[PDB]
Amino acid sequence: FAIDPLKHSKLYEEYGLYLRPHAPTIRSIKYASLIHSMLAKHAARHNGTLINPRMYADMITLGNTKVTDIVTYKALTEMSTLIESFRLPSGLALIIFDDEKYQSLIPNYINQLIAYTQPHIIPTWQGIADFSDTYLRSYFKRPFELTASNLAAPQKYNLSPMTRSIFNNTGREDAVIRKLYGYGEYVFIRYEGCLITWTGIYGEVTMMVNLSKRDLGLDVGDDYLKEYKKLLFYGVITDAIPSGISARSTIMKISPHKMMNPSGGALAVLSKFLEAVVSTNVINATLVVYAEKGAGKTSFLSTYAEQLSLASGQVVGHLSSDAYGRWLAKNKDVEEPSFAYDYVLSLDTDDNESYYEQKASELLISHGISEVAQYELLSVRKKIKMMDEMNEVLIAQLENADTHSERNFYYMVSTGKTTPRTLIVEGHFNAQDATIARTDTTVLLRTINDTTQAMRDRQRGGVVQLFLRDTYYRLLPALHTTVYPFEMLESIRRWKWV
Amino acid sequence: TELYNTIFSETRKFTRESFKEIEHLTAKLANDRVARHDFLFNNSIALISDYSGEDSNGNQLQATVTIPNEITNPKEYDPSDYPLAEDESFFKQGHKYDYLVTFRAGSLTNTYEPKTKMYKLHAALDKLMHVKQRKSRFADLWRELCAVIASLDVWYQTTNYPLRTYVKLLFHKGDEFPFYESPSQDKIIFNDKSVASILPTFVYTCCQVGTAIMSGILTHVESIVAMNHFLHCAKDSYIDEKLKIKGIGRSWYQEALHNVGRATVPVWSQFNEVIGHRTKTTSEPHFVSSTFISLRAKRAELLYPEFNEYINRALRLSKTQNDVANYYAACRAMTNDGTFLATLTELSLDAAVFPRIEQRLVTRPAVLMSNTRHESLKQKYANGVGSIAQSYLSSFTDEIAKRVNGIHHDEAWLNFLTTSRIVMQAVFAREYRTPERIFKSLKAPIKLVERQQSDRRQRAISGLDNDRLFLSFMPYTIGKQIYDLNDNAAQGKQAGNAFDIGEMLYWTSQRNVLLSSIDVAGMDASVTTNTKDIYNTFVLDVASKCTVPRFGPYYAKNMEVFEVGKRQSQVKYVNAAWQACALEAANSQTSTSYESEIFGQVKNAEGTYPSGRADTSTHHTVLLQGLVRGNELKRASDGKNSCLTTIKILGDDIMEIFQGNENDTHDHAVSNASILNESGFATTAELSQNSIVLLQQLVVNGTFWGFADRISLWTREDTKDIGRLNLAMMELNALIDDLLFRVRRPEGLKMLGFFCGAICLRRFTLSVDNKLYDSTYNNLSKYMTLVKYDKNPDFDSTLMSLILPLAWLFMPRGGEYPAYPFERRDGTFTEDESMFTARGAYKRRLLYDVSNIREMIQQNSMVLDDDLLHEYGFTGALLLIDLNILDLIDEVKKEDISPVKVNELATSLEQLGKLGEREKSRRAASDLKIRGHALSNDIVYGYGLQEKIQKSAMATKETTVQSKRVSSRLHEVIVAKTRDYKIPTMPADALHLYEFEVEDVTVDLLPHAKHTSYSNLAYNMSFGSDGWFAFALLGGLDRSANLLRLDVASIRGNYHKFSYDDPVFKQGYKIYKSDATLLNDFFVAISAGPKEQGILLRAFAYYSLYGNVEYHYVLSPRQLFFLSDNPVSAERLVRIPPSYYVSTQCRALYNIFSYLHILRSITSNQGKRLGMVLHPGLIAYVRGTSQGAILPEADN
Ligand SMILES: C[n+]1cn([C@@H]2O[C@H](COP(=O)(O)OP(=O)(O)OP(=O)(O)OC[C@H]3O[C@@H](n4cnc5c(N)ncnc54)[C@H](O)[C@@H]3O)[C@@H](O)[C@H]2O)c2nc(N)[nH]c(=O)c21
Repeated sequence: FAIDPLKHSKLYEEYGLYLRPHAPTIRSIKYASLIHSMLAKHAARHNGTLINPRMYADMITLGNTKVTDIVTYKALTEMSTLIESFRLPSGLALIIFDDEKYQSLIPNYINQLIAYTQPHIIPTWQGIADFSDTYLRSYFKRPFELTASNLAAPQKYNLSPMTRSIFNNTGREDAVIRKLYGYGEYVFIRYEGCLITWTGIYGEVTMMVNLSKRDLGLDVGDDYLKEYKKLLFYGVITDAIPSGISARSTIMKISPHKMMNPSGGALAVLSKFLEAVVSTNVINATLVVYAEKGAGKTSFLSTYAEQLSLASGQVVGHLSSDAYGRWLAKNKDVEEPSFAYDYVLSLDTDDNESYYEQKASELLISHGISEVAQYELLSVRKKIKMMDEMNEVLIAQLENADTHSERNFYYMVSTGKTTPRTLIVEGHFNAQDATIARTDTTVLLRTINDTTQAMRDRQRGGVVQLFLRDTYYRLLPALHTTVYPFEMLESIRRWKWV
Repeated sequence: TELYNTIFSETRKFTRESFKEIEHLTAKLANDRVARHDFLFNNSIALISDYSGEDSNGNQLQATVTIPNEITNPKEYDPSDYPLAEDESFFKQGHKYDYLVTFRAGSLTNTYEPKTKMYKLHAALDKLMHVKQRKSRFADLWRELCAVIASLDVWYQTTNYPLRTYVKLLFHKGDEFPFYESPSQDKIIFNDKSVASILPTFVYTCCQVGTAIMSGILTHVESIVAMNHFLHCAKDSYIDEKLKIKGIGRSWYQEALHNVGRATVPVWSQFNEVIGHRTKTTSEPHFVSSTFISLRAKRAELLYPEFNEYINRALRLSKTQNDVANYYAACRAMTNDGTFLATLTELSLDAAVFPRIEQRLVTRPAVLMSNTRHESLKQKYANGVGSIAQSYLSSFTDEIAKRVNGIHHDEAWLNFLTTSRIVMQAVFAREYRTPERIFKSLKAPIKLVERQQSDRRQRAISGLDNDRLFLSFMPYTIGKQIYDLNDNAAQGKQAGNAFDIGEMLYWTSQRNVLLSSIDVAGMDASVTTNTKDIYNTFVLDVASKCTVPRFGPYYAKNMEVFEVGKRQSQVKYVNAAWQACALEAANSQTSTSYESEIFGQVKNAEGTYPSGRADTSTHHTVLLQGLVRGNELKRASDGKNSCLTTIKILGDDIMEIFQGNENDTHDHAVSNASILNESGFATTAELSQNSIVLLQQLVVNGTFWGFADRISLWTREDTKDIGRLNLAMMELNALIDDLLFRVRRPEGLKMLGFFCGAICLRRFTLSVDNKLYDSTYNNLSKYMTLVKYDKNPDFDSTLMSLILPLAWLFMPRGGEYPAYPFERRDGTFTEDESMFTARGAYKRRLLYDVSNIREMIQQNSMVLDDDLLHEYGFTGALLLIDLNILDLIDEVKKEDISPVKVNELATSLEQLGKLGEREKSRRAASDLKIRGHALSNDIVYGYGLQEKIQKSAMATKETTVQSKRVSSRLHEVIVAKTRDYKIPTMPADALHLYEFEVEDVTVDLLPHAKHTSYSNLAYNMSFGSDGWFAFALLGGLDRSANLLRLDVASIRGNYHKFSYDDPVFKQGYKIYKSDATLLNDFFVAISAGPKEQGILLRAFAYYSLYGNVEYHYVLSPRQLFFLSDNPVSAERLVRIPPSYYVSTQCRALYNIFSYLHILRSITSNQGKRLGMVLHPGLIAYVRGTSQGAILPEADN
């Protein structure tokens, strides 16, 4: 293996792979642990680098090479007597998981060997490495799933403490099962997340949640609107968008599952934002958050601002995605408007109608489209023909810098006296990049929502909402860093404050 | 006593008295600043209010000297000229002034306490007005003004000319100068605080205007018009008005050359030859004539009315294309003062690198395959400009993937890390095999690099990084493969000749041709995130067919994949390049952050990425060629004709040539304009029938209208103004040779460069120890004039000033520069050296030419005439060279011959390419250093780029005063030389002993003397001039030689002619004599091609027999732009008498002698044939050596 299973066993406990007790496949993991200790000693002796790594790669992985001045070949003869004392018929293949967290914890003396090695890559379906592999069937314990129908004494099956590990998928307590059904000697795997299979418009949809099954208070058959905020904060749909998740989806199956690891690049960009939040050398720190129209993004970002304000000590501002439109629908005729932040935020209410929504509704009426069924029945050429006419009313605001331009709006809100220092600005599409603020970091957001289903299921706006969604999709590629809400919350939990 | 009454002023010749007189006067002006103040600001000078004279084509003009009140009595500093935002986090959004405003200099005072916002702003503005104006090339700005007005005095023989009245009325404040620059404090120190803040720039402006008078572009009345324009522009902000006026003041030549009617122009072939002339019509089409209304209306509103009257005069009085060219050169000099444009870099940051949205929004392609993070893996356009560009760009993917599969990318990145091993492999395995490297590259910022340039704003360009460049190293490697597959990009090496523009000399000679040229320098701000997605589709299409196992930290592996129509995730085998290009496409940040003194870290709006580097110049090349060739495919797909011939995406230009029917060419031009309007650029192509526009060049009907304002003789950008006389004199020679076909009169350039070198480049300071001071002065004072300074008892050594003899400018190994007629003992004068003369060892012939070769042949002498040379100071000059006191120049600094290239796409792709070859030369140099035979670093191939990479990552002060310490060893060297110094003659000086006698028979001219006689190929070669007659005698150029030198230069990056005094040759000959088994390693280390290895191996065997025998001469390709490089064209011009064929077998050497002499004496050649006269010592030296030893470069 790339990471030593005997020293770093608690890492391998999290993938569900527990060690068989210590058979020619049991002495080999002791042999690999001795090789890891010898490599670590020889690497730390010479400034953290192996001196002749191609020979180490041959001697470990292939096992064909025997070596018989003081710096150079003494360590190689010390390695050769160790490997020759194993009497193996062949070498030991280097084994790497497909997990990015695993690939970022591999030691440097193994990274110096990976260049000269044909490594074995183990795929991970849901983050958990599959148990069907040779090396994981031979070295680690094999799990056994208890369900409601499968639950019996261990003597009904052929199960031993030395071979199998128990996966308690019954919905009952582990000590209850362990005392009442005779599992006192078997080791249970611990999964700290959740895996929900929902019904859908299009089929069966899965969902991974980073909450425990006791914290996430859902059972089989529960409605999607129950605990929707916790699901929205900590959930990821593992199916291809568009998925059939709607407000009337019910639960088919809940299981405990491995908690998702947040992506290192998303955390890199969010930490890059939190550096400008902390440092006194930056006067204004600004985050730009892109998402589709209908991802439920203000309900997350309005609490992201609260958590950032609590963990930072400073005051964090938050403009919604419709702030400029709700400002302009009032102030398009005013010769000298007000750019006060508490005036913009007071216009930012939801019962105010946007300028883009008014112009889009007049456009949809000009084609005689007034019903969601009428818009769904159009052709792709007709839809693109209408979106090319909405682009003509979107360029008029982005095109210059006048007293009502979008650049001027976000300029006079960002550079104001009474405005907060650290602002979180939402956007709709990538062409607003020049227009919105002067921020080094800009992200794209994904939540557990089919936006074309939410803008179809809602009953207030309907056609205008879905049409602006499709236009903003057509103008918003996924060309900035994709961030999930649990990654944005985990960034604040991981950053060290003061 | 004054310069306009000298014997040199009235006769322009160097006699015994006229040399010492001008030497004493220029040594007076070069040293004492009372002399400079009294020279510029004298009381016996009448001022000029009204003046009258001819314009540039001979018509009489009337002008009036007008200096406005707002520069004489300046306003006080208005602090609302530089407003801030309400948060005071940056300047105000729309602020009019990015440059200095014209205000009273003593008004900018900061009363504010330190560590304040306003204190930092006023310190930065004080830095703007005292620090950024200090940009002078050679010396003090007052010395540079004295050299200009000195050469104007000596040329025009009067003091009554209107530029001197501008100098007096602007800078005559009091009894001392109103300001001076200090080299210690690196800033201008104002003496008179009631002066305007813009006059240090007007010193440079008056220098450039006087250069334009001496150059023959402007006359004295046009000088008044130009200075009135510049003084009108200097209210309230000078450079803002210049940038607002600049192009509109120049675009009138279209209508001016329309109103000519017909013109007779030469016709060029495909092979760089004038093949005839042709009476064509220059009357523009209707869609070109429709722009004249808006151009008239914009000029009549915006321009200064006297300059507008001059332009309307040029419209109505110009009769021929030559007249239009003369008026265009005048109006181009009236709108450009040559200075570099510099600000506070956060004033110009907004208008330099802020993004903008133009004309339309670019949409997305349909994602057909995605990552599990829904990052696009492959994708496709539905309709529009994305589909149009991919209809041409998708025909290359399966061919590019073959060339990407063949190369090892981990090796390529190791080559990048090494050239910009086991230690580096350990660094690579530690840093670049981890997913932490991706995270560092997404976390770290991008720093902002800017570059100053003349007549254009400060350009933001992207610099080289280790982390951000690692993300885009693979899309660069993919996108750089189209250069070997198309014709559309011009990335090749630049010859510097008229060979280099010979393609558009061909297309403007042809019939029924429409010409386009798009000014595309502002494209990198208009490029958006959705605009980059056009190129992302092409890169992902190549990467989906490519197969690389590992580009660390990426593997080829079974990856879960969402597709279209599939409700669940599929699994495919996605490889390392298509993980890397997908990750770099999905994670994009284009903002550049600058860290300012006023505001801290100032960041940009996300969107625009600057266009300096190779990875983002490939994007800008591929996208433009894809759009314009896919439009050509779409026209055939719609049924219309396609009349486009060539597209050359240059460094800052797209050049189309359309040939066909007028309706066809107009429709294809309008469609290519509308598609660039569609893709998000607001660019207006300049359509013309007969002229075609670039930077630094203008080709009008097979002619060359060169831009002389873009060569600044007086300012710099690098601020490396040190007292290094050899580097400064080489730079002066390079600039004078660069102006040489852009000037209308090179005889003005010779006098102006002469007085620049005689005043600005004359004094040289060295520090002597105290005990040897007077004994050093008494030794060196026999040959030179020195100035002793005060002896300070508190230190160990004292300075003393060494001003050079004036003859030092004309010397072979010292400063080398074309001379004037020196007077022999017989009263005859040596021939006046042209601008076409060769440097190098050919400058040693002057020592024998003053010593009367015609007497040396008759009397059979070969020694020298030492008394004339000690009279003129040549002995002191050559002793100054032999003491080696002056500063040396590396081969790397010699390779910066400072030659403006035609395209900068080549300079963009120069830095990051050819990594394996530069690594191979590094391995050769290091592993040859281990074996005992070490090479100097200037000869090794990759060091010239490595030094420029690692230099610009330092912020150290490169400005330190240059002092030469004359210790006891250098003292005893002086004592050994000066007690018995006479001129040494090497035995290979016998090649300089030859004579040309004037025969009584005229010579037939070439048949293209008739074709180039109607409308001029350049400004200097008007009919009857020296350049035209040199082209009529020696018709250039040799295409088969220029292709050979470009094929040779495509290995080494630069071409140099072979010499035996080359350090490359000297170290190669040491290795050849000691250990010949290392010649292969040496030839790899210098990166020699298989022809240069043959030349070097012949030269080693010739040198072992004979020594340094070669007849060496140096001609620049810029110096000989239309003329020939092959000396066989001078064979028909000189008659060899038949008694030399009996003795010697060196014909091609005699052709070189004739070639160099005719280029030297083209100023007085009327057309008679010559007669070669050879010295008997020359014949006896020749017949003891093979000719191949003399000319090892040539193949006999
Ligand atoms: C006046 N002047 C001088 N030069 C040239 O200047 C050269 C020497 O310069 P200077 O000797 O003439 O100037 P000056 O004596 O006035 O220097 P000064 O004392 O005023 O400088 C003091 C400044 O240095 C600052 N400073 C310097 N060092 C320190 C330090 N450790 N600590 C604190 N402050 C410091 C001080 O704050 C103060 O501002 C001479 O070789 C001369 O050709 C001129 N050239 C032209 N063409 N026209 C001129 O008018 C002219």
